[PDB]
Amino acid sequence: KLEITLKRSLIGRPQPQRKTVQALGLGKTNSVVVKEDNPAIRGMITKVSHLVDVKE
RNA sequence: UCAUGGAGGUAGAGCACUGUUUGGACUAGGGGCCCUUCUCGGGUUACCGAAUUCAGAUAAACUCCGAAUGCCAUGUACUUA
Ligand SMILES: [Mg+2]
Ligand SMILES: [Mg+2]
Repeated sequence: KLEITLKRSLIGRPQPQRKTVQALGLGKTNSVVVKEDNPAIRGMITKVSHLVDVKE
């Protein structure tokens, strides 16, 4: 598993990034999510790594 | 989002066509000095010169090529509304 925290804002960020975030299950900043380590999920990571911190 | 399959001819690159073009080889032909002379045909001139050909450049309306992305979808994948 891995822990996904939303540290940057979505304001000024394109809707693809926003939708990736909402699909990860994130809302407000400094919000935490715990997910599996599927490559599907790692793709959402690698599309929004600039907004996110990942822990395992 | 991941995987998979696809249309598509952009960026770039390239010259395989089309145009634009540089240098060289080489020339139909035009101009002159003429030899002549029914100026017929030659000596021919680097004074030009269609084209042809070798190498090298160029292209929104050129393409032998050709991505990233984006798009169409499929899935049981994994989240989410
Ligand atoms: Mg170009
Ligand atoms: Mg073009």
